[PDB]
Parts: sequence; C-alpha cells; structure tokens
Amino acid sequence: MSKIRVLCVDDSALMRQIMTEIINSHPDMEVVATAPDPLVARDLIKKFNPQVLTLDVEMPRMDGLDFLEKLMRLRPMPVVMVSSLTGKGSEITLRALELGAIDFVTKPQLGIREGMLAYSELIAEKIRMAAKARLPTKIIQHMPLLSSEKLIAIGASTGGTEAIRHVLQPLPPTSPALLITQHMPPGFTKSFAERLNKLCQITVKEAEDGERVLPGHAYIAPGARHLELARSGANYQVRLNDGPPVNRHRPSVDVLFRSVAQYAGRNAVGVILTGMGNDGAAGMLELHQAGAYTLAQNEASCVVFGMPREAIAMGGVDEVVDLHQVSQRMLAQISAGQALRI
Ligand code: NA
Ligand code: NA
Repeated sequence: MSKIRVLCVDDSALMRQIMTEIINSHPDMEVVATAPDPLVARDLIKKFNPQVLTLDVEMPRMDGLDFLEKLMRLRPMPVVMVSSLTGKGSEITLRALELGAIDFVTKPQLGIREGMLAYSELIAEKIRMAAKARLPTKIIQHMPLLSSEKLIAIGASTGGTEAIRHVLQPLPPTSPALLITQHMPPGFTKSFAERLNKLCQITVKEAEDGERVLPGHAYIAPGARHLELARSGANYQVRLNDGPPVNRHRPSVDVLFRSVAQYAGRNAVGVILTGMGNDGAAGMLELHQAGAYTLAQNEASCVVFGMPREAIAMGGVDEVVDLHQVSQRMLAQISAGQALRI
C-alpha cells in the first residue's frame, strides 16, 4: 500500500531534520512536510493532508495545546506527542492526551548512536500504530465495601491514560483496591497518578514498594519497575520488581496479572484495556486459570485493539465489554463473590 504521510511539528531546526531522516529511512512512511510552529502547520495540513502528525510539546512563542484543542475539534487526526523526560513535559503530555492525542514518545539522548536508533524504531512504531488507530461524570452509587481480599488488576498501553481515566472517575470510595499497569516511562507515571487523583473520588497514587494494598485506592505502576501483588503474612502488599523487562516491557502487564493470579486468585477481577502488542495476554490466561473473572475492552471503543485482541485469542477472557461499561461490570462482578456482611 501507499506510504504513511507524516507531518512533523517541532521548534528545533535540528529535530525537524532528524525526524525527516528517521521517518524517511523507513520504507512504509514519509515526511510530507515539517513546521516549526502551529501556524505554519495549519496550512501544511491543508495542503499535504497528512495521516499522522508528530507534535513537540515545548513551543516557545505560541501555545501548542490550544492548537491541539482546535485541531481535534475541527479536523481530528492521529497525533503523537514528542516530549522530554521532564516534569514540565509530563504535565503537558498528559494534558495533550486529554485533548485527544493518542500517544507520545520521549526523546532519549540522540547524541549517542544507540539512543538515535532506538528512537528511530520507536518513532516508526508509533507512526504505524497511529495510521490505524481509532480516535476517541456520575459516581456509581450504593457500592458496598467488600473484603480487603478483593482486588482489580488493570493493564493498558496506547490510549490507556484516557481509558483508565474513564474507568476510575466514576468509582466510589468503597471500591476495592486496584492495581494498574500502564505502559509509561519513569516520572510520567507519578504525574499520571497525581492527575487521576484530582479527578477521582478514590485515592490514586504511584505504587510504592512494600505498602499495604488498601480498599478505595488505585496503585499505578512506576515507569521503571514491574508492579506486582505480594502477600506479607495476611495482608496484600505492593512489590516493585527491578528485574529485566519482558518483551521490552517494564512495567509489564503480564507480570502484574501473574502476581495477582498467584496471591489473589478467585478474589480478583482482571481488566485488559486498549493498547498495542500482546502484553497482558498470557498473564490474563493465568488469571483465568486461577479462577479470576477477566474482562477485555472491546474493539469499537479501543484506540488500539491489540492487547485486548491477543488476550481474547489466548483464551483467558471471560467477557468483552465496551469501555464505558467496564466500571459497572468489574464492580458488579467482584461484588458477586462477596457474601453478606450486614
Ligand atoms: Na520512506
Ligand atoms: Na482522589
């Protein structure tokens, strides 16, 4: 088929040429135009009709988030953000994801050759995804507080920051603990957790090694460690694992799902959400085999139907569900395994 038409917006002249070199070197994509700011990009989008836009967050003289707001409103298209591994970049990137950008990449040190080739392969991966991606609050009432043995595990990748936000926002304070692994670099996961916390009735935080796993709390995996459930005596604990990535994933959804299958078993509900790849598929099968009920986000609501698809294909998914029914289905399911207290 034809090459993917990419438009790159970046304030740095060197980056605009770097992106040109990277993207054009791949045979299934090409840079049809570059632009240093949102104004020049506007007319180039109309002239060259790109399929994918890469957008650097830090543009000095203007405001790129309002460009992204207007773009997603009047001409929505796949947008991949390019961010710096900084706190200011993390806040702007998450806000970009709220406005409708589907994914983002962090710039490594491109002065080192291996950082340039890793960035190159990552940029090509996001562009191929973005060309096919689908582009995208009542509090649930009368939820009883269940046993602290009850737990929900959630995994996500591309589109997962918005999917997770839609699932957590209506959760009442009596919701069981949630362990959440979202593919994300270190640092970003802290700002991610902090923004979700301000939007949620439950407490959302980045998971800390050794802390007890409490009802009404969601624990976000840190960007540089595997998040696992562990059992310290009688009580659930967070365990952060600095072991190696598994198929280039740390935190890994598979690792989380397996640890939950092991230490929670039938007292858990597993949820696999939008994202590319197969992370979570094999762990969800262990969860299923341990007696946990498992849900997978359906294709019509996924930005990328990759991770739920692979989980389904592995045979460990009980139920496919639209994103906007996930909150109710997972609460109802985990509640059904809870005997009366009264
Ligand atoms: Na090319
Ligand atoms: Na909160």
